[PDB]
Amino acid sequence: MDIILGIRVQDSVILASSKADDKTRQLSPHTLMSFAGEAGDTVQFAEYIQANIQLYSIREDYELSPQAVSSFVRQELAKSIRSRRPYQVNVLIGGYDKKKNKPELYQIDYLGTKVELPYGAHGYSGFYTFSLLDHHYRPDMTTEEGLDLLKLCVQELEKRMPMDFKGVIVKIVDKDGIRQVDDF
Amino acid sequence: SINGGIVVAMTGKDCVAIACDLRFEKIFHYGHVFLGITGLATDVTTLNEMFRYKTNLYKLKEERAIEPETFTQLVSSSLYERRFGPYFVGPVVAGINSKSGKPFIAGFDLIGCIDEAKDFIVSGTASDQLFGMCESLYEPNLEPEDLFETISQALLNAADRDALSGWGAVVYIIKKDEVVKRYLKM
Amino acid sequence: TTIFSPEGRLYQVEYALESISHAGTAIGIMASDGIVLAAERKVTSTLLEQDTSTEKLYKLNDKIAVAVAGLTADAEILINTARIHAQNYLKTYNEDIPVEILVRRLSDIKQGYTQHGGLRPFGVSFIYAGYDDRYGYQLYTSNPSGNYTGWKAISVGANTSAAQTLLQMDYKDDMKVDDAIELALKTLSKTTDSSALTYDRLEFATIRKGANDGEVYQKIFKPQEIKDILVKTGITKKD
Amino acid sequence: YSFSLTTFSPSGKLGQIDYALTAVKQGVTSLGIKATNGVVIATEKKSSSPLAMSETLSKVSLLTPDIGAVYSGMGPDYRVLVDKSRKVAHTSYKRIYGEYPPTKLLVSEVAKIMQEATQSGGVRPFGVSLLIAGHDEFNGFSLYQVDPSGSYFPWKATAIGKGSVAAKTFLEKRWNDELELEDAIHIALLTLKESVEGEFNGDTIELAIIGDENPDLLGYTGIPTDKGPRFRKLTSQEINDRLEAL
Amino acid sequence: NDRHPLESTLKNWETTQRQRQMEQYRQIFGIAEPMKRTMEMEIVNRTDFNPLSTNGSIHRDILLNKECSIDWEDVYPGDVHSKIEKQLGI
Amino acid sequence: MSGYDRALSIFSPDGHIFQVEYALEAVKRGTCAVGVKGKNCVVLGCERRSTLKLQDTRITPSKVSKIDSHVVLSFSGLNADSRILIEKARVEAQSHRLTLEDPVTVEYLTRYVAGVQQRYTQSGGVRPFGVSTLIAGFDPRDDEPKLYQTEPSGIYSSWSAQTIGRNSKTVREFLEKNYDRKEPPATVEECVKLTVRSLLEVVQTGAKNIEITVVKPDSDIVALSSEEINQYVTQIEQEKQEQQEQDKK
Amino acid sequence: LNMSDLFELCESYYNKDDKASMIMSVEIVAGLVCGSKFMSVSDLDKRDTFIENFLAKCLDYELNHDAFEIWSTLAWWLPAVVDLRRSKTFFCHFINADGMFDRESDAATHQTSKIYMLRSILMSMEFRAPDVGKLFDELVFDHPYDQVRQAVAKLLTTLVQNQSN
Repeated sequence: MDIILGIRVQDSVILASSKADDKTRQLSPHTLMSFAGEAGDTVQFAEYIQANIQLYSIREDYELSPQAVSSFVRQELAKSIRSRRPYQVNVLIGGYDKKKNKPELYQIDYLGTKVELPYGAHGYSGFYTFSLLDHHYRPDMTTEEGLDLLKLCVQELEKRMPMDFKGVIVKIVDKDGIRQVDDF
Repeated sequence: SINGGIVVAMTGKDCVAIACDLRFEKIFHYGHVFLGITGLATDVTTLNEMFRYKTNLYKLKEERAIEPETFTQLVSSSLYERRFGPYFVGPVVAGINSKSGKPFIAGFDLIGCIDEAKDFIVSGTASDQLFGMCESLYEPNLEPEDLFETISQALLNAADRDALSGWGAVVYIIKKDEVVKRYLKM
Repeated sequence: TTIFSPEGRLYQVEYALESISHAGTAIGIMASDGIVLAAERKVTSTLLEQDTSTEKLYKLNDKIAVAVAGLTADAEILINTARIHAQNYLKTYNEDIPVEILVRRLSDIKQGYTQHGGLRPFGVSFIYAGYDDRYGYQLYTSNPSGNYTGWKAISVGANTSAAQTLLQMDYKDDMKVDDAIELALKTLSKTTDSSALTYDRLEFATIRKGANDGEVYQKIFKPQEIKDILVKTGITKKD
Repeated sequence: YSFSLTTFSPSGKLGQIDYALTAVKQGVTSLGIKATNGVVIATEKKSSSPLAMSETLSKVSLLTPDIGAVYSGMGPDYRVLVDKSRKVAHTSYKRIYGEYPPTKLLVSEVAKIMQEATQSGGVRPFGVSLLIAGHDEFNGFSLYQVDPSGSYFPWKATAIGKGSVAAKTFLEKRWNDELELEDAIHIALLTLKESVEGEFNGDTIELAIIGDENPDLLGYTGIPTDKGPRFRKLTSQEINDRLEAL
Repeated sequence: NDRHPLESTLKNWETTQRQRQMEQYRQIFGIAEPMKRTMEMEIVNRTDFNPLSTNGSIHRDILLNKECSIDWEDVYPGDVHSKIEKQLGI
Repeated sequence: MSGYDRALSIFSPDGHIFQVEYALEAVKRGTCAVGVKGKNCVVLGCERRSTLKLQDTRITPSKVSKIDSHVVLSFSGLNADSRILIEKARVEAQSHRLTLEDPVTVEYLTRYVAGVQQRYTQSGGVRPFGVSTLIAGFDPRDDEPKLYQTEPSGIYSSWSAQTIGRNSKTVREFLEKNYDRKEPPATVEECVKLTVRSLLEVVQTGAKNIEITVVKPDSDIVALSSEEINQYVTQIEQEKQEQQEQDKK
Repeated sequence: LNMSDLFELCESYYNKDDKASMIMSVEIVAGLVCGSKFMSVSDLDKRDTFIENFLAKCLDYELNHDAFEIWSTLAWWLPAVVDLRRSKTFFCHFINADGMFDRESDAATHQTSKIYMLRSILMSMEFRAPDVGKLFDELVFDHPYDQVRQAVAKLLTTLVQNQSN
């Protein structure tokens, strides 16, 4: 399975990740990454990223912007491919920029391709999520509208793939940092 | 994120131009020198990081900005370094000699062979539709406003006329003491 | 040879500190809206090229500058290492380097040259200056030991003590960059070994904001701009 | 392991480098002058015997086609720095930028080589001071001095070696900001005429200029883009003709 | 493997060419010549440590006969405590 | 190994008067650093030298340094060295988790620190560090406070209260009278009050000079501000006036 | 100026939080006691009652370490330059300072400062010290605190030395 979904809202980022380890790492008090791919390389790459951002946060007594963690993640993803055949990896970074009060969302491919997004997905999806998102998506969408859009999006994914994916874990980054939210 | 895309470059009387596909510009700048890169988006961004680094260090070490022809030798010698596994790109440098005032455009293969056409340059997949349009519309020694007109109509005409709702183009028009970035939509 | 004196003190660091205590004076002042750096330059040579672009004052990146007391040969090795680290941070994080991360970076290299007995320490004291979003305008000092400290106003090199006393009585927390221009010029004219201050003996710079909200700008002053702040301030060696 | 050389003396001095400036102060004088449209560097050739052929002992050296060098001090230390300086110009800058480095970037790299010899066990600092002179499109004409410390300085004019204080006093007295290259050549020939240990003629004197481009010396035609060497080493007949105008 | 044919050859080229030269000097001039040349290189390498400079050494280019020759390795090159505790042993 | 013990007069072997003894002299000249355990916390406290009038307080480093979310280090002796010693410990702990799926144990953060200090003693004309440290915190999945001291020689020891640097005799004397190992301070407030009383006897002027960090189980690390330690200092000074006026004569 | 204009300057500079401001206050105290050879009998009384209240406010409660350095410097330096009998309340504050030998006092560092300030005064006068025979009945040699027990031993030393000529 290994699906990741994203529905950033007016004052949050909502990361939905497949139920199985979460495969989504708290990088800081206001940053999540979600990742999908070849299960050995991605889990170990995510822990390398987490240990480097935890080391920065301890060494500074400070937060690292959702941009700076994302460009660090792309630079280390690209630097890990300069002696290697590309491993299947996709990264979906969502965080809250506490020096500008904006939620932010980024996608990184296996080649190291940053894109700054309204919404995103990987791993187990086609145009059915992207069409359903683009019809309903709004710049000022509320967190409750976002959770309903994510429920529509998970329902569309469930209807097209009736096997058991055991639901998904949803997590929110906002002013109050990481909240794990129960949804079904 | 879209891989490939096109860049176009063109000379006028004391001015240059760099058109490109939007819908993340392909076209970066390092002071008065502009670099449109087509190809894999990861290599476009890795080259932006690499040339930003090299050119900031140049400005620091040398007390002046990197000129268009010097930047051409730097991009080709940097790209050549990657000889056995290159950057999947078509770079297009542009810029107006700050000490001469002469227009400059050049472009390269993935390991840095220098084209230096005095009229126009193309890069990206399906170049040769635009190469015909650009050879049809170009004339020597234009003013900046006509130079904008010829490059923008080249982009529009060679554009996929079936998907013009997905369109968007950035045209940098570059002059001696002035740069104007026009975004352009239909 | 990096061995302790019986008091637990390092002879080489003390001798490097004696060397910088001769090495020309530099003042830095942190206004509410910008930083000022100024340095006094012993031009005993007529044929030395004044209007050379740097000697005492240097850029480390687009928002960080330094003043040097000490050996310029030693300083330029550290300055290049700091420039490489600033661009390697910008390349990694896509963001401009925070001033604390870079000032202490040069304080960690300078401590290493004090511990291993094959290396002499660096005879240099730096008064760093810069802006970042994490803090704002920051003024730091670092010395041959690898110690570093945060200041609102500081002097290094020769005549430190007279300069610190003059800073202390005139400095205000709410002053503007043009008040710090005036203060740093006054302080140097009230501290100088040379009979009066003039534009070639003086290296100057500022870290202001300008008119446009995203800007921070580091004018390292050319001699003609320094002549204007000299004639405006009342130091005014004018026809 | 009690291993370094050039450690600090209690008065805040480096000591070994001070002794290295006494070796420089003993060499045959060299000097340099910057003019409005060119530069001059000059020195005397001291023969170990009159059977020696001093067409072999060049003292004034081409670093790049627009940059020259000369020394005072130990000539062996100067043959080894000049060949590293040439290698540096090609490997660090020409092979990345397709153009030669300025005279501030090559002087920094020479000085970095001399600094590394002060801060080492196992090695003494250099016994040479180098005058490096040149041209660049954006800096224009320049002259610099580099000492055993790795300190470098931009100069309008300078001298180094035995006769250097009397040379530097003559250079202060004669230098003005409107000199041209024929004027600076005359001042440099006058200055060596006071510092000369032996005979004064075109065979004992070394003299080079960085001036206009000389398209004759490029040795191939067809490429105006390539202007041709600014650095030219005066022929022994030109030196004797100018020494007839003295 | 998927790894470029030339990679392992060019990685070890500098070492291989000197190791091959020392064996020719052993053969043509006897064991004294590479014993002399390896001890000169040992004095030059071992007495020339400076944590901030990695750009070779002037006397090593004289010893190696590289004083007027450029490779791509000289135009395209590629912590002070970590250097210190490698130079002295940890 | 020192003083008046001397057979047929004397002569020196390889022995006591040595680089490590002069590093111990550097440590004693650095500001006073103290730590005390409690029933379910540990508090580390330091002397600032009284800041100069032109010094910048908002960016001035907190003297007590967090090595990881559950470990805190403070020092006396050379600041530059402690900065190089904290960097090694911080990366050592972050690397611990990355390779052991386990946060670093306080006892492994003390054996490593003293361990690296010991290697700069052993040989090489590389000098030992002029630094002595308190290392304090909790292990993961535990509620026992830990507190270690390390010395320039690479010797280390566990304490329920300790002091290092300037004037530390007088502080250790006060702690031996006020810290009872059967009934330690039962609450964080009393633990902090004991460290403020302990430091108030040795600091230059008062509330300016003290600064404290409280470590608690489950990564609850908490620096106290100037305003919070001013209300502790004021409460202790109130009790001095109360004790004096409660004289009976 | 009055004398009281110099009693308000001394008060204004006494600032427990700034060592150099605090020094200038103790230099004005030193000046008031040294200037005594020039003072009239009413200015003497004003100075003595000011000094009494000022010393009591500075020293009888809440002494900090930097204040103890400055007062211990005055206690050594002042008897060596002026006779402490020129001012009734100065030598009296130190010789009669209360709770300076109370075994139950947990204020052991404060009590130690009092003993060392008095010792410095008696060392600086030596064989000219007044009749301090009351001190021999007051000494503890039984204090619980190590610090107060070592200021008593160093004080008995100077009391035996003052008798020994």
